[PDB]
This record gives sequence, C-alpha cells and structure tokens, in this order.
Amino acid sequence: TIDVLQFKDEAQEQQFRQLTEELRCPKCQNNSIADSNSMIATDLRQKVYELMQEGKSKKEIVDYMVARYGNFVTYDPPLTP
Repeated sequence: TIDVLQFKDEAQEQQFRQLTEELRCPKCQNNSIADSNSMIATDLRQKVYELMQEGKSKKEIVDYMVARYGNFVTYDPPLTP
C-alpha cells in the first residue's frame, strides 16, 4: 500500500505502467521510474498520479515530466532493446 496514489483498477495501473515506463532514466541498468523505487523516481510518479486526475494524456503526462523535471527525466525510448 503506497499513498493517496491509488489506481482505480488494474487498468489505471496499466496507465501508470506506461506513464512510468515511457520515461527515460539515464542508466542502462534501471527500469525507468516504474519499479526502480528510487526516492526521486517516486517523486516523479506522484506527478504521474496528479496528471492522471488533472486530465493529461499519456505523452502529455511524460511531457509534463520532461518539461518540468527534464533535468533527470527525458522522453525517449528507454533501455528497451
């Protein structure tokens, strides 16, 4: 059990699935911000949650991430081969 960050169902978590795994982390040995559980990764995932209820689109969520948090985050194909 995490926080106020709740998924309405598995589908909302599938949205989370994309919204965290479409985000690029600058390390070949790291699974984006999804299950990395990184302190700062969680910080970003909060944004992913907020943007859900704000009414953002998938690329819009990650764009919001990269626009506001584009120091660490980046919108690009991840370490997925």
